[PDB]
Amino acid sequence: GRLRVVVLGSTGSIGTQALQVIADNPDRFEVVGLAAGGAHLDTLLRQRAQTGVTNIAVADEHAAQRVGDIPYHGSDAATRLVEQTEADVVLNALVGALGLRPTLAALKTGARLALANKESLVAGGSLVLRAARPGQIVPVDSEHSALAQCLRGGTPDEVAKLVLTASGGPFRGWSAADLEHVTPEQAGAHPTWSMGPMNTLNSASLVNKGLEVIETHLLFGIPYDRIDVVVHPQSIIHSMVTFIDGSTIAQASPPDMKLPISLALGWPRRVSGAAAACDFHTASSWEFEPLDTDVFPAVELARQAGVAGGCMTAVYNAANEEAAAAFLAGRIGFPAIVGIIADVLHAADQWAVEPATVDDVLDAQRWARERAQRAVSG
Amino acid sequence: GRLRVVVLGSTGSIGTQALQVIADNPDRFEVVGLAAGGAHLDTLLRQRAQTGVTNIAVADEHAAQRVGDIPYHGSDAATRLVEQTEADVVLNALVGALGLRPTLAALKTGARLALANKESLVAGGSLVLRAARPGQIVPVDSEHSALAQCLRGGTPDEVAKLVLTASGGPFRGWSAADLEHVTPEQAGAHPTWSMGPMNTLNSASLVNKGLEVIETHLLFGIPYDRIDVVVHPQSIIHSMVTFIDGSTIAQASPPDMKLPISLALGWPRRVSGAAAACDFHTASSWEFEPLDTDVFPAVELARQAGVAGGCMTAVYNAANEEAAAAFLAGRIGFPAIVGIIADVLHAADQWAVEPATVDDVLDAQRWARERAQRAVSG
Ligand SMILES: NC(=O)C1=CN([C@@H]2O[C@H](COP(=O)(O)OP(=O)(O)OC[C@H]3O[C@@H](n4cnc5c(N)ncnc54)[C@H](OP(=O)(O)O)[C@@H]3O)[C@@H](O)[C@H]2O)C=CC1
Ligand SMILES: NC(=O)C1=CN([C@@H]2O[C@H](COP(=O)(O)OP(=O)(O)OC[C@H]3O[C@@H](n4cnc5c(N)ncnc54)[C@H](OP(=O)(O)O)[C@@H]3O)[C@@H](O)[C@H]2O)C=CC1
Ligand SMILES: CC(=O)N(O)CCCP(=O)(O)O
Ligand SMILES: CC(=O)N(O)CCCP(=O)(O)O
Ligand SMILES: [Mn+2]
Ligand SMILES: [Mn+2]
Repeated sequence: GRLRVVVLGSTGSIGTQALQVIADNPDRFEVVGLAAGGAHLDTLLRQRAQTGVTNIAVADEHAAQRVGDIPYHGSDAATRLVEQTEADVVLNALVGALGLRPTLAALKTGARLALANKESLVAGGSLVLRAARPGQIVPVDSEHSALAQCLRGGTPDEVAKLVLTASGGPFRGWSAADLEHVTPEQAGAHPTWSMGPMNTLNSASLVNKGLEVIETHLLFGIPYDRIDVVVHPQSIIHSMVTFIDGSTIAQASPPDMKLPISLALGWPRRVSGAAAACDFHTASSWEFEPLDTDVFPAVELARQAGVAGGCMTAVYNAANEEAAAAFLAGRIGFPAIVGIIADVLHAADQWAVEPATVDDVLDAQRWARERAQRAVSG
Repeated sequence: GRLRVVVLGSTGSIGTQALQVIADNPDRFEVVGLAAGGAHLDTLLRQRAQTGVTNIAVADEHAAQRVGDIPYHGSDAATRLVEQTEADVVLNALVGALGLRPTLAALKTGARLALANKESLVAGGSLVLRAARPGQIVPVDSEHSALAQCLRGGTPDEVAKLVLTASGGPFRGWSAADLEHVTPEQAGAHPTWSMGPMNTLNSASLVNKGLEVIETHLLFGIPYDRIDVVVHPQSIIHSMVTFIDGSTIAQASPPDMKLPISLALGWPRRVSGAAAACDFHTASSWEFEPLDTDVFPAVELARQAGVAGGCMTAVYNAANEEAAAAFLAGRIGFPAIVGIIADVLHAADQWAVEPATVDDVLDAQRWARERAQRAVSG
């Protein structure tokens, strides 16, 4: 049938690519809602006109005033758009932990949650898991989409290791001393993927990979000591599963988010011609190397937060959101992003308790941001 | 849950490795029959003692007399053993088209056929397919084991291409002029796999990969136009499947036939600890390059034979068996192996007809061998 899709974050990197997939596949998909922040009204107005969709949410009030005739506006506009729109799939391509309430609202409607917004799962943790039925959350994140495909390759007790690939970012091979002089311009240029600013920055600092290690544990229920990271500079292999017999199954394609987007929207069905395939008629090489954990401890820190569990993963992410914003603002140097995450985590023992309510997560995040902000100031 | 296994070709490369997998997994597998040619009686003696199996076929009558206590001897001994032994799995690791009657007898028993002996399927073609039920033939050949695993990644209508990897053999990158000087000793040394003499020679000439393209078509029912080959010198990726959305799924492991052997015996269940997994703690690379079909046309010749169909694939393989033997005997140069195959195939029009009975295949093989022998002697 023709699936009704709500696109949250429609004007961003993932959102724009998702609308193209939808526009190219009108027999399979239909847009029934759009949500954005209000920073790119030209784009949103174009989207309204091209899709015919008037069911729109805009977060910024001043932005919502300028356009007018907007059904949903303000801080919970995205969430209310989800609560009040009949849909089969909600694509959550918001950025940051602010995607948490839309995620919980999406899961309550019973629709499929095509999840690009990894932070909402990392922050919500068990709370999000408790809200979802088996297979209701379908990963858009390239590594997790790859893992889901590779896991068709055996039964649960046959899985030995999940192996996440990391590009290494623009600072692969750099020394700790080199990192001291990193600028936002340098951090904002990713070697293999074109993305929004936050995922781009997080990929450079390796916090993205740490978030993805937590995401893997949550989505697939595999222990942290069986989740590995390998640096693969081409970003063609998107991740791999190693089975108990010694076999590894890997998923590969030229880097293009339209592929995992299309798969998440029409899960479990594949979408013909979503993206280009690898060309095995032209010479190529796929390289692997260990992550330099001394220079890039963000993944080890994510493991520590994940093993502590409960609200600790929301702490990890919230400390990053504050510190990363501080770096972009020129308030701290690049190494201090992960420096501050570590300091906040080291003082966060009280948050190693399972959240009962959304308010427990929000409290954890509030504490974390305040702590990170104090570190930025002093 | 203890599976009864007959091992045909027990004393050879695959056979030996299979007996090791079985010895390591007594709770899963039991040997109930062995067949061999009679050329390695020391090995056969060891195997009889270690398995406690006296249900043994030996092709050479004088050899059977020398070892003693052999119930089946002669050229029909392997077939007889299969017809007269209760088994759950017949592992056919005979070499050459002489595995055909055992293959057919195995299928008639209803047992799973764990097929290493690709030549029996290549030669039998539709005759073998008619004798098999769906899922009855389970591949041992490493590429086809890999493809079977990767095909879990989608539904049949979602498959765009099956991609077979080829090591390129010892003469990877060599010119046509270089091939003229090849000795049997050079051809007998493979860069990535340790195997019996025939598969070793066939891998050097690229006839092995030709046979494997035909085997792929027959096993998986995928048209020749959707079966591709790429050269991968590491032999770590064992084959891949490209799906209609642009996703590729690949299976990889350090080269060790115990992995596909173990999976074939236990299909669909994986066998814990069968082989070592890829280690991503040390830097490495996986390389791909095209095959130069000007120098190595064996794969294109196999496709041509397969497309012609009927007994043409038996002709391709029989011409190879005869020409390969002539090369090993010093009667022809190395490039003449594939040269003779091409000459026989392009004159083989009378054999582009489906075999009604095994005798039709046997007649096609006789014709091809005689044709090849006249090419050698001329
Ligand atoms: N881009 C990629 O390739 C990948 C991204 N991801 C994840 O997907 C998510 C989206 O990333 P990406 O597309 O790069 O991000 P972008 O920055 O490109 O887009 C973010 C979107 O969210 C909207 N937005 C921002 N703030 C708010 C708010 N307060 N309320 C409602 N909407 C808001 C923006 O609207 P506007 O700008 O118009 O205000 C924009 O549409 C992230 O969680 C990211 O980590 C994961 C895998 C790869
Ligand atoms: N080796 C490998 O890794 C791979 C092999 N294959 C395929 O598997 C099959 C076996 O290959 P491999 O193990 O290398 O071959 P080998 O030459 O190592 O072994 C051949 C086996 O067949 C027996 N044999 C030979 N002639 C006869 C006969 N007339 N009657 C009965 N038995 C006979 C031999 O017995 P004896 O020597 O005691 O007389 C031996 O047990 C081949 O079809 C090959 O192409 C496929 C994938 C990889
Ligand atoms: C494409 C994707 O899903 N990402 O999260 C970006 C990955 C870039 P890196 O591997 O973290 O450098
Ligand atoms: C291991 C295996 O299954 N083979 O068939 C040998 C492959 C060697 P090549 O790729 O044909 O050179
Ligand atoms: Mn990712
Ligand atoms: Mn093979």
